[PDB]
Amino acid sequence: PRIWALFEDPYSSRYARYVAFASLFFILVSITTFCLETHERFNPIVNKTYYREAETEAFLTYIEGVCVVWFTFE
Amino acid sequence: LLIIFLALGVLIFATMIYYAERIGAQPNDPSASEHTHFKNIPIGFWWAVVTMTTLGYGDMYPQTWSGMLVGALCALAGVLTIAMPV
Repeated sequence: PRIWALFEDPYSSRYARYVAFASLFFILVSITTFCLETHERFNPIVNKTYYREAETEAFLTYIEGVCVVWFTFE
Repeated sequence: LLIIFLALGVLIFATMIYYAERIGAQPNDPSASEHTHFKNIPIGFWWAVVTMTTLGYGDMYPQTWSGMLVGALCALAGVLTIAMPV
C-alpha cells in the first residue's frame, strides 16, 4: 500500500501530493527542454571532420538525462 | 477549463505543425527549415493560438500538404475546444 500510494490521488496523502508536484515539475522541464531543443539559438552550426550540420547544446542533453533518470526511477 | 484546453491544444498542434513542415524540407539547405515559417515550436504556439481562435492573420501559415492537414485539424479542434466552455 505504501508503494502504490505514489500512484494514488495526490490529496490521498502528503507524500502523494509531494511526488505529484515533483513529477509535474519534471514533466514541465522535459517539455521545455524539448521545445528549446527545437530552437535555432540552441542549435548553432558546427564543422565536423567531412559532415556539416547543427548540433544541440550539451545542457539540454544533461537536463534530459536528469529527467529520464527521474522518470525511469518512478 | 478554457485556459487548460487552450494550452493543451496549442502545445500539441505546435509540435505537430513543426514536425509536419519538416517532411517537405529541401535537403540542400544546411538549416533544418528554410522555406517554412515554422522554424521552431514557440512560433508554433503563436500560429496555434491565431488559428484556433479563427483569427487567421496570415503572417504564418503552412505551405506543405502535411502542414495543411495539420492546419485544418487545428482550426476544427480550436473551434470545438473554444465552443466547449464559452
